[PDB]
Amino acid sequence: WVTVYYGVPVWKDAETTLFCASDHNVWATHACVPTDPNPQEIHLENVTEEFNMWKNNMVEQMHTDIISLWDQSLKPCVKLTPLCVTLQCTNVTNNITDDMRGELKNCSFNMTTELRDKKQKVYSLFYRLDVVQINSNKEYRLINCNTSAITQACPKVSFEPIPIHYCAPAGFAILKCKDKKFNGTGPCPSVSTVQCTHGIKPVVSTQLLLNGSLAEEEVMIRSENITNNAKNILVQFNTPVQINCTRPNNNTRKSIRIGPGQAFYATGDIIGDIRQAHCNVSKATWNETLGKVVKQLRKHFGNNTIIRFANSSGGDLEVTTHSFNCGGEFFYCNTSGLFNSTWIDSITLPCRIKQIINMWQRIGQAMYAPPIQGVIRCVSNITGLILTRDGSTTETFRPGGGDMRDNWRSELYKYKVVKIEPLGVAPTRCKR
Amino acid sequence: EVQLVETGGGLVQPGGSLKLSCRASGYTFSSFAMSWVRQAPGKGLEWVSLINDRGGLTFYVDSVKGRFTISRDNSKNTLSLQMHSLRDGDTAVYYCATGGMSSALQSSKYYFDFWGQGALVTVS
Amino acid sequence: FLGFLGAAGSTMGAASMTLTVQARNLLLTVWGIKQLQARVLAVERYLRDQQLLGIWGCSGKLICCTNVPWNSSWSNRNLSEIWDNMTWLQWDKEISNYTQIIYGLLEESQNQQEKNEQDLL
Amino acid sequence: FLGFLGAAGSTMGAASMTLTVQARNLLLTVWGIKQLQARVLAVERYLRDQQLLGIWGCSGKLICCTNVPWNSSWSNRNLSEIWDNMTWLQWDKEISNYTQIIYGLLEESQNQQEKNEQDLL
Amino acid sequence: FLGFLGAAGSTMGAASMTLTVQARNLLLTVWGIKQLQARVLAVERYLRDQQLLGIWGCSGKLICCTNVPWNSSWSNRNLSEIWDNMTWLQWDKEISNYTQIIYGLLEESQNQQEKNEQDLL
Ligand SMILES: *[C@@H]1O[C@H](CO)[C@@H](O[C@@H]2O[C@H](CO)[C@@H](O[C@@H]3O[C@H](CO)[C@@H](O)[C@H](O[C@H]4O[C@H](CO)[C@@H](O)[C@H](O)[C@@H]4O)[C@@H]3O)[C@H](O)[C@H]2NC(C)=O)[C@H](O)[C@H]1NC(C)=O
Ligand SMILES: *[C@@H]1O[C@H](CO)[C@@H](O[C@@H]2O[C@H](CO)[C@@H](O)[C@H](O)[C@H]2NC(C)=O)[C@H](O)[C@H]1NC(C)=O
Ligand SMILES: *[C@@H]1O[C@H](CO)[C@@H](O[C@@H]2O[C@H](CO)[C@@H](O)[C@H](O)[C@H]2NC(C)=O)[C@H](O)[C@H]1NC(C)=O
Ligand SMILES: *[C@@H]1O[C@H](CO)[C@@H](O[C@@H]2O[C@H](CO)[C@@H](O)[C@H](O)[C@H]2NC(C)=O)[C@H](O)[C@H]1NC(C)=O
Ligand SMILES: *[C@@H]1O[C@H](CO)[C@@H](O[C@@H]2O[C@H](CO)[C@@H](O)[C@H](O)[C@H]2NC(C)=O)[C@H](O)[C@H]1NC(C)=O
Ligand SMILES: *[C@@H]1O[C@H](CO)[C@@H](O)[C@H](O)[C@H]1NC(C)=O
Ligand SMILES: *[C@@H]1O[C@H](CO)[C@@H](O)[C@H](O)[C@H]1NC(C)=O
Ligand SMILES: *[C@@H]1O[C@H](CO)[C@@H](O)[C@H](O)[C@H]1NC(C)=O
Ligand SMILES: *[C@@H]1O[C@H](CO)[C@@H](O)[C@H](O)[C@H]1NC(C)=O
Ligand SMILES: *[C@@H]1O[C@H](CO)[C@@H](O)[C@H](O)[C@H]1NC(C)=O
Ligand SMILES: *[C@@H]1O[C@H](CO)[C@@H](O)[C@H](O)[C@H]1NC(C)=O
Ligand SMILES: *[C@@H]1O[C@H](CO)[C@@H](O)[C@H](O)[C@H]1NC(C)=O
Ligand SMILES: *[C@@H]1O[C@H](CO)[C@@H](O)[C@H](O)[C@H]1NC(C)=O
Ligand SMILES: *[C@@H]1O[C@H](CO)[C@@H](O)[C@H](O)[C@H]1NC(C)=O
Ligand SMILES: *[C@@H]1O[C@H](CO)[C@@H](O)[C@H](O)[C@H]1NC(C)=O
Ligand SMILES: *[C@@H]1O[C@H](CO)[C@@H](O)[C@H](O)[C@H]1NC(C)=O
Ligand SMILES: *[C@@H]1O[C@H](CO)[C@@H](O)[C@H](O)[C@H]1NC(C)=O
Ligand SMILES: *[C@@H]1O[C@H](CO)[C@@H](O)[C@H](O)[C@H]1NC(C)=O
Ligand SMILES: *[C@@H]1O[C@H](CO)[C@@H](O)[C@H](O)[C@H]1NC(C)=O
Ligand SMILES: *[C@@H]1O[C@H](CO)[C@@H](O)[C@H](O)[C@H]1NC(C)=O
Ligand SMILES: *[C@@H]1O[C@H](CO)[C@@H](O)[C@H](O)[C@H]1NC(C)=O
Ligand SMILES: *[C@@H]1O[C@H](CO)[C@@H](O)[C@H](O)[C@H]1NC(C)=O
Ligand SMILES: *[C@@H]1O[C@H](CO)[C@@H](O)[C@H](O)[C@H]1NC(C)=O
Ligand SMILES: *[C@@H]1O[C@H](CO)[C@@H](O)[C@H](O)[C@H]1NC(C)=O
Ligand SMILES: *[C@@H]1O[C@H](CO)[C@@H](O)[C@H](O)[C@H]1NC(C)=O
Ligand SMILES: *[C@@H]1O[C@H](CO)[C@@H](O)[C@H](O)[C@H]1NC(C)=O
Ligand SMILES: *[C@@H]1O[C@H](CO)[C@@H](O)[C@H](O)[C@H]1NC(C)=O
Ligand SMILES: *[C@@H]1O[C@H](CO)[C@@H](O)[C@H](O)[C@H]1NC(C)=O
Ligand SMILES: *[C@@H]1O[C@H](CO)[C@@H](O)[C@H](O)[C@H]1NC(C)=O
Ligand SMILES: *[C@@H]1O[C@H](CO)[C@@H](O)[C@H](O)[C@H]1NC(C)=O
Ligand SMILES: *[C@@H]1O[C@H](CO)[C@@H](O)[C@H](O)[C@H]1NC(C)=O
Ligand SMILES: *[C@@H]1O[C@H](CO)[C@@H](O)[C@H](O)[C@H]1NC(C)=O
Repeated sequence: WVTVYYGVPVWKDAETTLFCASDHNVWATHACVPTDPNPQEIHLENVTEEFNMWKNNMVEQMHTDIISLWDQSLKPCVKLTPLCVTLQCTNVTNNITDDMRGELKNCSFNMTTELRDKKQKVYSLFYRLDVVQINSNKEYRLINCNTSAITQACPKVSFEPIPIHYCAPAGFAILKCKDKKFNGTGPCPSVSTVQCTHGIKPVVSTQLLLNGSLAEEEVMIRSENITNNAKNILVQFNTPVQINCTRPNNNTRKSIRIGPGQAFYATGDIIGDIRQAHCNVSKATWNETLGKVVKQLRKHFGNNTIIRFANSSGGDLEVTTHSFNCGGEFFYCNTSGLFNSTWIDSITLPCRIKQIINMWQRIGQAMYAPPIQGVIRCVSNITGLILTRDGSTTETFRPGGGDMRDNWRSELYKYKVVKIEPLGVAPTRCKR
Repeated sequence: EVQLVETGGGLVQPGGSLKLSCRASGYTFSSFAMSWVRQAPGKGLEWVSLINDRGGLTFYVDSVKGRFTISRDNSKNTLSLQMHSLRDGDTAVYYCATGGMSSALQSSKYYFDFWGQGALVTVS
Repeated sequence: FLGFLGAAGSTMGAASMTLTVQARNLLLTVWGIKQLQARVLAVERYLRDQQLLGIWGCSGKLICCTNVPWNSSWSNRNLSEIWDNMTWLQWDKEISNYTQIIYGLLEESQNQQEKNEQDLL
Repeated sequence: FLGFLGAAGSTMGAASMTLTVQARNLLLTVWGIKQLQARVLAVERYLRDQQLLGIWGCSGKLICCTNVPWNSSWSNRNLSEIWDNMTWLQWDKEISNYTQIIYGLLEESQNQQEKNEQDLL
Repeated sequence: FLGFLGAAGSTMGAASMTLTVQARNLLLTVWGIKQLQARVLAVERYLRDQQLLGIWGCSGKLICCTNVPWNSSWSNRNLSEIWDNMTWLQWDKEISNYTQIIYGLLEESQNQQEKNEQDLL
């Protein structure tokens, strides 16, 4: 009566190590497995599987992998310890517009040279957000000097978010939920087995999610607990909103030798006029998009509820603004022009630029972003929002963010990792 | 309602050969094992052969073991029995029947559930 | 037809014809260690199942018929329900609590016949 | 006599008496990773061949006689040429294009008898 | 009863009923390498013994009866002393010098019957 089968199509929830695969990067370079040009996907008929995007450890793994890869790409680069000196700074007033009056500072300092016996007097431009006035009214220091060592990113390694595919090790499988109108939790039909995830771009941003995937039919609202005001709401658009960002300043770069085989990349004089960095969002598109978002929020809050949008709360620049990295430079844009309405050309968002960046939410590891020559222009898709609900007839929504896991959870919500358990027994009617 | 319809020649010379067949309908053919049973002109029933639902296993009564072949084709819903050599003692009505074995992953039968009407074969 | 886990939603007797499909899918130094650990583990898991089939007398088989009777207390169902209605995922849940008992019995009966076979030689 | 690969230039039937000779030869952290990868790979390659023999019903054997007929289109030669004139290196080249067909057929015939053997019990 | 190595002080015939007990117990990057090397080695040692049982025709068994006669020069003792008085540790010392001879003979007799079995088919 007892019979033993091996190769039985049974699985259990599991947590394992996934490996990266992909078709001068910060992240995946040669330490990444080449992908399968014709990957498989198998539809599972009559299979219902429970998914929970808020308990998905693929998110934790991706967070750890991208931070570790980030650090490994800075480890061999030039230390800028010799740069933490007293700076003598004045204002840049040459062909400066009103929007940036006081934003750039012209600083001179005594830097080391290839030879230990000699110093050189050099100057460079810094943004006001990179420096601290000390004491002598022209004396400044870089912002990180009392907190951390700073290194210069190697200007050969780009920050372009080249996609990574996560693949399961043998004995494991990745299940994908294809059920449209899947809100991140509970069971879903239409489950398929895949070898690897689709390519997910490690785009780093706050408030607005850029260059991600789109919802299949309608705008979707996902949250761990929609009635808990301490939780974030991830909003996935079913259409992109195009955003055009720029730094309209023709910059030049100069190399300062600071030691035997090391150089600092400094910003030289700006060619032409000096103007403020900004992003343009089409107003009509934004308005239609916001339309769809409210229609869906009402499904959870009432169709007779007043829904208001408001700008972010105060706090650190890295959280209160829309942070992104494009063209190799780090932008901090003011989104109060996008979130200012009751219910529901172009909208111009002014932006600030920084050179000294404290990544993720760490303290102790700062990096200096070498300046980029020429003029930067970026075109990207807003594919979703991170909102926080401020809270009896109205609700207020504000932009949120800063926890990078929310930016990956939004792409990995469809995937689950399971472990295959090939043995099983059953009654039959035979006897050895 | 199911049907089993035997067809095939009914008159042969000894030393020759004969093929009988049985068309089935009204049930999933592939779910059942099948067999042939003889009715002697003036006596009782005798089991002759048995075939598995998948057609891979065949069994015979010793008296026809080196002479008869039982075959099954699940795409046409048919059985066939190929007789060779033929003896006077093989004159009988040959019945097509559903049952006889089992598939070891389901309840056993070891009995015959359905019968056709039978082909009459005379060996001269 | 469908490949790996394609039969997952099929009944137990519709499945179990695909056993080779699943059996074949079981097969900067920090990234090196992570990948090796994943590969070493796949090997270790594979070998534990093979050792277990070996001690039960099922080495080299995907379908092994044993000499242990089924206890109706493990699952009081007939063959028609088990093989024609249920899927393997459902079955695994139904008898989860009896797996270790069954495994112990399978080992014991193999030890007994392994010895009887020596006495007969 | 000669050891590993000593029979490589011998004919197929002169060779194939040395199967255990070849079967037994299949078994600063950066240098650590390189060596472990080589060792892990040797294990994985060994196990894939063993799994394959297993699903074909040839587990535990070096010479396994199967139930799949030879198609003359794969190689229209008689036994005298294959076993007395040819070497295994030459043979492997001659039928390279049919290897996957043959492997698929071997798996299928094992699945069929594995099931027939259950029905007979 | 006692678990792993519990029978170590028992006689050979009292032991050898516990074979599955022992068989189942055979299964910062610097610490990573040390642990992986230990795990890889456990796998390699396991597989070498399994390969060896395979070439002797004992695959899948814990107790394998062979076709090689015992040479009294290896140990001139009767069954009563070997199975009822001696332990396996004592026995291993007594015949240590003949282990490689015995292993060679076991391989040879398997090669011969493996071939005879082909001629009979
Ligand atoms: C959202 O996706 C879009 C596209 O999918 C992406 O926009 C792309 O950004 C990259 C980087 O800014 C653009 O490529 C650059 O284009 C400029 C044009 O003058 C070139 O000069 C750049 O080349 C220099 O830098 C390279 C770095 O390795 C050097 O190798 C090279 O020699 C040059 O020095 C570079 O080509 C790209 O064109 C756009 N794509 C489009 C369609 O505009 C956008 O950034 C994504 N959004 C976010 C926030 O990531
Ligand atoms: C490093 O220096 C900065 C700048 O002086 C310190 O940050 C200031 O801390 C005071 C404390 O009352 C605040 O009021 C200022 O607004 C802070 N300035 C900024 C720009 O945030 C910082 O705390 C110092 N770090 C350490 C470790 O002492
Ligand atoms: C930043 O200050 C430097 C001086 O510290 C300016 O450079 C000088 O510009 C005058 C203009 O004729 C030249 O004659 C000097 O020789 C320049 N000095 C050096 C060291 O080159 C610089 O132009 C200022 N930059 C900005 C943007 O205001
Ligand atoms: C983001 O942009 C808005 C819009 O330009 C800034 O809003 C101004 O804030 C000051 C602060 O009291 C108000 O007095 C102005 O009237 C505001 N303007 C408008 C049009 O509302 C806002 O301050 C910017 N945020 C930050 C952090 O700089
Ligand atoms: C913004 O989103 C649109 C819509 O998804 C992207 O354009 C699509 O790109 C895919 C790539 O295979 C094409 O198959 C679609 O037909 C494109 N849609 C249209 C309407 O042309 C667009 O590339 C995205 N922009 C960025 C910067 O990623
Ligand atoms: C402002 O730009 C014009 C453009 O030619 C240039 O000639 C002028 O010198 C610039 N002014 C300063 C102070 O650099
Ligand atoms: C630079 O501009 C700011 C604008 O408020 C002013 O307060 C500051 O004193 C100026 N610095 C110099 C050196 O003139
Ligand atoms: C550089 O060192 C000299 C030494 O006398 C000092 O006078 C000068 O101010 C220093 N330069 C700066 C920009 O501090
Ligand atoms: C998501 O769908 C499940 C399906 O039952 C539902 O229970 C859950 O409450 C939904 N999520 C929200 C935020 O309503
Ligand atoms: C959602 O948040 C509310 C806020 O108090 C809490 O009471 C409720 O239990 C939460 N939901 C779940 C499923 O815990
Ligand atoms: C944004 O719109 C203004 C409106 O005149 C335009 O001048 C500016 O160039 C636009 N910016 C971008 C990045 O297209
Ligand atoms: C962005 O640039 C494209 C052309 O590259 C233009 O068609 C589009 O309207 C721009 N978007 C905005 C918001 O200005
Ligand atoms: C957004 O769309 C609504 C639709 O009625 C319209 O009334 C509103 O003025 C629009 N807002 C903008 C900024 O165009
Ligand atoms: C909200 O929409 C639902 C959809 O069926 C409807 O039944 C309900 O009455 C609506 N509420 C209001 C206030 O219109
Ligand atoms: C939000 O808008 C108000 C308008 O008064 C402004 O004071 C506040 O600073 C804005 N907050 C941010 C983070 O931009
Ligand atoms: C927000 O809406 C009010 C409505 O009167 C408008 O006056 C204000 O300028 C808007 N704020 C921004 C930042 O556009
Ligand atoms: C920056 O100025 C240089 C000066 O000749 C010019 O050639 C270059 O094209 C300018 N860059 C841009 C983006 O206009
Ligand atoms: C899924 O269930 C339907 C129900 O009739 C069945 O016909 C179908 O074959 C099932 N899927 C598979 C893979 O068997
Ligand atoms: C069947 O299981 C019960 C306990 O679940 C046990 O008492 C009984 O003896 C078992 N049957 C046999 C034949 O051992
Ligand atoms: C046996 O199969 C029949 C089919 O209807 C089912 O009703 C009966 O309950 C089954 N036996 C057991 C033990 O459940
Ligand atoms: C089990 O399969 C049989 C096949 O005819 C069907 O009649 C029966 O209703 C099925 N039972 C269940 C619970 O699906
Ligand atoms: C298995 O154990 C759990 C523990 O609570 C129990 O609830 C469940 O019913 C048991 N399963 C069976 C089939 O008795
Ligand atoms: C090599 O070829 C010669 C040709 O006669 C043959 O006799 C010899 O035995 C071959 N070598 C081996 C290892 O058989
Ligand atoms: C032999 O191979 C040919 C194609 O190479 C194929 O058509 C033929 O059917 C095969 N023979 C058998 C018995 O299948
Ligand atoms: C059979 O062996 C003979 C030996 O001379 C050879 O000539 C003949 O061609 C062989 N058969 C085939 C199919 O080649
Ligand atoms: C094959 O071996 C036979 C053995 O006598 C020999 O006569 C024949 O010529 C050989 N053929 C080739 C091609 O070497
Ligand atoms: C195997 O495929 C290659 C591809 O060109 C072909 O040339 C060769 O002749 C084929 N081998 C056989 C034995 O047909
Ligand atoms: C140890 O030796 C004594 C001697 O009589 C024996 O009885 C006992 O069983 C031995 N231990 C074991 C594990 O057999
Ligand atoms: C037994 O071993 C001796 C040498 O130890 C050897 O000479 C003798 O031939 C062996 N017996 C047999 C039957 O081979
Ligand atoms: C056989 O067993 C007896 C038991 O006393 C022992 O004395 C004798 O020496 C044994 N035979 C050999 C070869 O030692
Ligand atoms: C071996 O076991 C027998 C069992 O009766 C015992 O009499 C004999 O003395 C034992 N021999 C030794 C050496 O212990
Ligand atoms: C095994 O070899 C050693 C080497 O000195 C020898 O002393 C020992 O007696 C040998 N063992 C036997 C059983 O002869």
